[PDB]
Amino acid sequence: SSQVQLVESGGGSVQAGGSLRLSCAASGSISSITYLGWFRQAPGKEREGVAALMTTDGSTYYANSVKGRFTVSLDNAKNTVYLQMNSLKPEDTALYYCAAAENGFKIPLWEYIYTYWGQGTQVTVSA
Amino acid sequence: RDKVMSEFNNNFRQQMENYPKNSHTASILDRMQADFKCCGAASYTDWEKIPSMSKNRVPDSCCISVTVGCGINFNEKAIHKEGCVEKIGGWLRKNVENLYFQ
Ligand code: NA
Repeated sequence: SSQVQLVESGGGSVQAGGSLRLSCAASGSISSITYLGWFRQAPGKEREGVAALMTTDGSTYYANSVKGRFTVSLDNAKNTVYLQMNSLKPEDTALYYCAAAENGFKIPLWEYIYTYWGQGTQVTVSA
Repeated sequence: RDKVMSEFNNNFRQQMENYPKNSHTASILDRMQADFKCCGAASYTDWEKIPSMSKNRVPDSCCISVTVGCGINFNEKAIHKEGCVEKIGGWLRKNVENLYFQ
């Protein structure tokens, strides 16, 4: 919805084992946001949650396939959430979406709790 | 977890209370009810206890065929009779290490 806008950047194409850092700039009525999440949709697969950050307490949540490799963090001063991605694998190739959830449900990596969505940024990792 | 169940039950019910108040909450529960083909927490009859929801009014997302205003003066044969909490909850329990771990 149009009360909050999310804009991703920092995508690109890298060789396997390399790193990227996605960023998502939030604007609009963002004081309502309880989770900032990163979702990805790989070629030929459904969208899945990758990482999420709860604004309430700073807690973070990760898909098992990215734990230890990816880190989500929030720069409050810039209203920007980041996804640091290390040790990238070809299976990490996907369109990555920034999303935001308001209060309601405490299921951080499930896209059904998120109301605001960015347009996505492409991450391509070469074998 | 039974924490996953109890919380989802509590939150879904609280979100039903906020459904009339907050159009984002409404959109969230709408997509849940439509996509999982369910209505209310235990049953569609749960909406009877929600303000702005009269008797015989459910969200349009409860309708088997979702058209604008279908939930007004609804017929039982035209709605999803199963509640969302057991149906979605079992799906959440089956996908828990992909939705909740830190
Ligand atoms: Na939300």
